[PDB]
Amino acid sequence: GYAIGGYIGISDTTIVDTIAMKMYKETSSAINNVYLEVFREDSTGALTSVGSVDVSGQLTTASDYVEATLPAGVIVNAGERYVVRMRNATTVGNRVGV
Amino acid sequence: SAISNVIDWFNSLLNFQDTTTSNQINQQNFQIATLASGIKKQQWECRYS
Amino acid sequence: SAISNVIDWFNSLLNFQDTTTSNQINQQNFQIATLASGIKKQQWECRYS
Amino acid sequence: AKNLATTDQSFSDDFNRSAMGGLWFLKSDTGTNQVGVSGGRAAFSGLTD
Repeated sequence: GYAIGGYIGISDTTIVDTIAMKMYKETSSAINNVYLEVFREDSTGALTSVGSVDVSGQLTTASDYVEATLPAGVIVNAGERYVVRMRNATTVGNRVGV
Repeated sequence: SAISNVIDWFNSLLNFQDTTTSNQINQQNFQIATLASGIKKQQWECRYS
Repeated sequence: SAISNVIDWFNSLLNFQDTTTSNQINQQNFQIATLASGIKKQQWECRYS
Repeated sequence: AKNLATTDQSFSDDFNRSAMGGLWFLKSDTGTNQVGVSGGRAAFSGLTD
C-alpha cells in the first residue's frame, strides 16, 4: 500500500516502450499486485496516468533490474516531466525493497 | 492543337513552380524549427530545460 | 506585344531559376553545417569538446 | 576528437514565420520594441524613432 516514485526528465523526444526500476523482494514468499506506472506532469503540475504494468511475476529476491513493457507506446517530448511510480498493493504482505 | 499544347505545358510549369516554392518554404522552416528545438537538459542535470 | 511578353516571361523564369539554385545551395550548405556542428560535451563530462 | 576538419558553417533564414524566435539576439535603441517579422519579412516594430 506504499507507493514511491521519482521525476524523470526528457532530453530528446521519442516513443517510450518500457520502464525499469531497481528493486527486489525481501522474503521468498509469493507476491502479486506490484505495479510500475508512468505519470505525465501537466502544466499545472498534476500527474496523469498514461500507462501501467504488473511486474510481480518477474521479480527476484536478489537485487536485480526490473524491465517491463508498457501496454502501448506513450509519445514524450523534451521539456516535460514524467514520474515512474511503484505501487506495491500486494495481498500476501511481502515487502518490496527499492 | 499547338496552342492547346502550349496552354497545357504552361499550366504544368505553373504547377511545378508553386510546388517548388512551397517545398522550399517548408524545407527552410523545417531547418529553422529543428535548429531551434532539439536536445534539452534532463531533470537531474538542471531544474531548467 | 507578344514578343515583349515572351521577353518578360523569360526574364521571370531566369529570375526564378537563379533564386531556386541559390536557395538549393544555401539549404544544402546550411544542413551540412548544422550536421557538422551541434552538441558538444560540457566541461565536467570531459576535458575536450 | 582533439583535432578535426572545421567545416565552414553557413546559415540561412527566410524570415517566413510568426515571431522572430530565439535564433536572433535582438538589441534596439527603442527600449521595448525589436525587429519583428510580418508578412514573411523582417521589419521595424512600433512607431518609435
